[PDB]
Amino acid sequence: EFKDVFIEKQKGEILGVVIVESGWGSILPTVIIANMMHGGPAEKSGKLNIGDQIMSINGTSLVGLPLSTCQSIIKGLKNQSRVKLNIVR
Amino acid sequence: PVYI
Repeated sequence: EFKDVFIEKQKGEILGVVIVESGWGSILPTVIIANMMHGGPAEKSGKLNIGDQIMSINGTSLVGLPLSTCQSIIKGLKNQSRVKLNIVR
Repeated sequence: PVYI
């Protein structure tokens, strides 16, 4: 199920998550949260949990691009205070 | 595995 994730954190706290190519059934060509930093804003929030497929972050559509590209998308907003993601649990 |  789709769900708009909202991770309110501070700069210098990237997010704390690991993404990979969606090799699953491929419902949506995106990335998969294969890992998460149990302590950062990712685990603190709770809205984000391993086994979810992230489509777009703050507008940055990932549904289509490779893994390296997606990684760049997130690592780019390493100084964000609110991560608005649209993933599917 | 490089965390974002």
